[PDB]
Amino acid sequence: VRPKITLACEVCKHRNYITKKNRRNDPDRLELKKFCPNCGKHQAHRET
Amino acid sequence: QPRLKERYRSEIRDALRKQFGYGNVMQIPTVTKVVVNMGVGEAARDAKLINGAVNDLALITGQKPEVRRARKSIAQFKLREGMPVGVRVTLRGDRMWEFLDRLTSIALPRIRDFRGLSPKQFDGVGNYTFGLAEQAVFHEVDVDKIDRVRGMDINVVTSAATDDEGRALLRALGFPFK
Amino acid sequence: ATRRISRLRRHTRLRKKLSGTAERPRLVVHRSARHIHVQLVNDLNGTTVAAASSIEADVRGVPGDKKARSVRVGQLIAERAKAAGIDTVVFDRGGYTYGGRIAALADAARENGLSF
Amino acid sequence: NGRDSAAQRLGVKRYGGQVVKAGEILVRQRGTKFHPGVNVGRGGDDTLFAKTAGAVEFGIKRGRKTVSIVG
Amino acid sequence: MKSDIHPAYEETTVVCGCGNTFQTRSTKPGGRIVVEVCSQCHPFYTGGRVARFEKRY
Amino acid sequence: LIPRKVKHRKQHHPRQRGIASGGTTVNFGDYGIQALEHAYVTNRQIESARIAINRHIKRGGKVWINIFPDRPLTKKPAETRMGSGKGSPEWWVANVKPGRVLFELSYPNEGVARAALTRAIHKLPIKARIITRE
RNA sequence: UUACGGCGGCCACAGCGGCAGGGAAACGCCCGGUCCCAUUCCGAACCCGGAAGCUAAGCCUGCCAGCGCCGAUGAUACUGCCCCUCCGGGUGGAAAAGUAGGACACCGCCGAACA
RNA sequence: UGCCUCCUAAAAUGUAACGGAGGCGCCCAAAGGUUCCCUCAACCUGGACGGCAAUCAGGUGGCGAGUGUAAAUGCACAAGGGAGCUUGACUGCGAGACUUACAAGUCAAGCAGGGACGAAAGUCGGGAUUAGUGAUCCGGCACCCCCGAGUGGAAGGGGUG
RNA sequence: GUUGCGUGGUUCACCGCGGAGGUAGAGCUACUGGAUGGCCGAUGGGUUACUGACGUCAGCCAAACUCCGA
Ligand SMILES: [Mg+2]
Ligand SMILES: [Mg+2]
Ligand SMILES: [Mg+2]
Ligand SMILES: [Mg+2]
Ligand SMILES: [Mg+2]
Ligand SMILES: [Mg+2]
Ligand SMILES: [Mg+2]
Ligand SMILES: [Mg+2]
Ligand SMILES: [Mg+2]
Ligand SMILES: [Mg+2]
Ligand SMILES: [Mg+2]
Ligand SMILES: [Mg+2]
Ligand SMILES: [Mg+2]
Ligand SMILES: [Mg+2]
Ligand SMILES: [Mg+2]
Ligand SMILES: [Mg+2]
Ligand SMILES: [Mg+2]
Ligand SMILES: [Mg+2]
Ligand SMILES: [Mg+2]
Ligand SMILES: [Mg+2]
Ligand SMILES: [Mg+2]
Ligand SMILES: [Mg+2]
Ligand SMILES: [Mg+2]
Ligand SMILES: [Mg+2]
Ligand SMILES: [Mg+2]
Ligand SMILES: [Mg+2]
Ligand SMILES: [Mg+2]
Ligand SMILES: [Mg+2]
Ligand SMILES: [Mg+2]
Ligand SMILES: [Mg+2]
Ligand SMILES: [Mg+2]
Ligand SMILES: [Zn+2]
Ligand SMILES: [Zn+2]
Repeated sequence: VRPKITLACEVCKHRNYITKKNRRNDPDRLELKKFCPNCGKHQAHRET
Repeated sequence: QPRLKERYRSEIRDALRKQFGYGNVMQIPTVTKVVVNMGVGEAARDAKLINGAVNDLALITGQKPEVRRARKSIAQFKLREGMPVGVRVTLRGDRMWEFLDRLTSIALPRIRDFRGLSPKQFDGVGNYTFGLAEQAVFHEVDVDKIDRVRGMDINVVTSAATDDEGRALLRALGFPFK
Repeated sequence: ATRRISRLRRHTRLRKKLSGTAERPRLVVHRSARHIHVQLVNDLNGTTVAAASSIEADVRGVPGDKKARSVRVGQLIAERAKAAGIDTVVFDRGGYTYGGRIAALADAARENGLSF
Repeated sequence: NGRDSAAQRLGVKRYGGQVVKAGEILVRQRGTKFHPGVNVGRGGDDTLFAKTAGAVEFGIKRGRKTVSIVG
Repeated sequence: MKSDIHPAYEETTVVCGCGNTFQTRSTKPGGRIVVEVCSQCHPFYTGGRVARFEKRY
Repeated sequence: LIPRKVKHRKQHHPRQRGIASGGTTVNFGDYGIQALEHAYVTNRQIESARIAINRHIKRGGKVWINIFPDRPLTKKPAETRMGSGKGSPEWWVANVKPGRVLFELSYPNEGVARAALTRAIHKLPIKARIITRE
């Protein structure tokens, strides 16, 4: 119901963050802006 | 310019001053606001009052009303928290003046079996309340495009501190009492 | 009455997180329908170090309206603060919303030298 | 019956007049039974640590019991 | 907020069969309103068994 | 004499020490019974004493009972080994300390009143005396 | 310095309430919504330009124990340590409640008229 | 049978029982962050349906409501209610502490990068706080290109998550 | 506990000073509950002698009550 999801940088595709969400409440892929250590700044992240 | 407001400022203020010996000019009673609300019962059933209440109150008054949602949950009324049960608007200033003038002129005499507003429905502080029970006779709304019938209530709030002063102010403004 | 109470409520709420020290005093404001007032408090001993208002020669030295008067008194209080030896302060809304006369006061002081 | 939870070792850790170092925990508590004063932070779980070296000082701030550090 | 929310409130004029006519600002109807009774003409604003047996017999 | 409700069915035994600080004088009637020793007076004992007073006076007068048995006492089943959970409530008891006035009585005849109070006292598990309203 | 407008200290001995007096500067009430800004609707509020009118209100001053608040001394409850077989006693602390009473605040900085 | 809350528990901490009561093995993409604004329940009076109790108006009301969820401690200065913008529900650290047999657990100012909100001061390393969890071994996956059994690769291993 | 090597009064006792408390007790119109007797009377009962709510006047009780408080 609340699985563990991973967020990858939209640019370098590196997996940087893991978290949870409600599958029914957000049936589509989560989108967030998070700091990417590899890119050196904040980039958009999407579920994998 | 609101003719009822002009008539008030011309003679009603002096009349109230004669009736009650106020020591200062701003101790004279004055109407503050007029509030009209629905309080519909179709909140738990069919939930369609935006067209049932707002669309008519806006044209009746002159401003779109505010939606009031349930403050609690009642099983007996099938009342849940969070859905609208009533729609309230308040009229102030020249809009209130025009609304009161139009009411007292053409709307109040024009309902079924108009025998006059009871002068005993005051709240004890100087503000009056009365309400109808159907789609009012306002010429702004016609039967040809209305849903199920619903009535409304008016709260008129005055600067008066006593029921007698409020009644005198309403009588001078033109409220037909017994 | 109720306006006074609500203004005091809002001022206390904002002051909960905002004190102002000797080195960084409090740019407090006090606006009326006819005038405004401003002073630096240094909320460590309750000792005002600089003050200004709209009742001075500026009450007739008016190039416009209440906003122009607020600009002028902002320049005046900035000069008073520089004379005192103050270059960093904390702006206190006084419970009024930021903008208008208050904004004119604030930015007048800002480009007149205060670093807040 | 028969169940229980661990004792959490709450309470005052440093008392009035004690000399403390920066960051020393002073009061472990649930909620703000005491309130942070000058040179005293709160912490994510109402922990009332010391932000500076000094001596502890308990006081009153119009109803709230406060803990402060004097340098 | 009065941009598109509130209904139109424009000057109007009330014409009554009695003759009592005044002009105010009303809602979406911009034209006239035709009425047959006003405050100046409506009622309430301008104001035996033994006898039946006697007239029967 | 049973309470309508209690918040805690199983409670620790009331502590039997000290002198009563409240209700040490007659307040309602003009005659009373004052306790001299600690005890756990039960509703059965209270009912016995009340019926004794009432059935001796047989008419007239008023009797007040300024104690209520609202403290429960539990008892385990008769045939059980030690320590398998606290027992279920069995008795309702009032905690009485020396100096506490138990009963209040008013009657036109002092002799009959005193006789009825003595009859009540002999039914209670305490040493009790009779005190007046001065 | 007098008595006013702010900012604070303190958070009822300071509060609530009642009774009187004030509008120089000021503080407000107040006039409109053209401009900034805003109403889960309303220029009611906030914000904007002002002084036609006014202390009626807020506010300030003085007087009220009315509700509320503070509160002894003494005594008692309780109690550390000894004596003592319990009873109780010695010695050192000491309430709560109640009573007498107190109390319609006090203190600092800035500004205006007056100084 | 593990974890959280109260009483027992004797006014620091800690303290047993097959002692007395309850909860947890989650939930929320907003119920998180930030900026700004507001005050509740109850009672009284008046008002078509509407009545004890729906929405409305006016008084009284300082916390007697409310808090995602047990209880405790807190919160009206709001931590309660409403709205706008957002993702800090970050990365590299961390002086110094609480607790503690050990293993664990807990708090933390502040520095830098890159950001959110705010005019600024500032606040922000999830949630008013305390439960919602499982050591080591052995494996899987993504990335770095650290070792690479003659050499160059590769297999396999290694580090980070 | 003992013992080797370090440290040396840091331990402990009494006196003074600065601190947090909620036990004993007490109180409860200061909350949450229990509870005696009156006054008033909410409802229910067949015009009400019957249940007698809420308050209020006195007297009370509590490990999971505390305006207090050793
Ligand atoms: Mg959603
Ligand atoms: Mg515990
Ligand atoms: Mg947390
Ligand atoms: Mg007692
Ligand atoms: Mg006997
Ligand atoms: Mg003047
Ligand atoms: Mg306006
Ligand atoms: Mg005034
Ligand atoms: Mg006056
Ligand atoms: Mg004494
Ligand atoms: Mg006392
Ligand atoms: Mg007083
Ligand atoms: Mg304990
Ligand atoms: Mg303890
Ligand atoms: Mg269970
Ligand atoms: Mg929140
Ligand atoms: Mg938000
Ligand atoms: Mg909130
Ligand atoms: Mg996370
Ligand atoms: Mg560290
Ligand atoms: Mg940065
Ligand atoms: Mg930080
Ligand atoms: Mg939680
Ligand atoms: Mg193994
Ligand atoms: Mg090779
Ligand atoms: Mg490989
Ligand atoms: Mg002590
Ligand atoms: Mg306790
Ligand atoms: Mg006790
Ligand atoms: Mg009680
Ligand atoms: Mg107790
Ligand atoms: Zn990247
Ligand atoms: Zn007509």
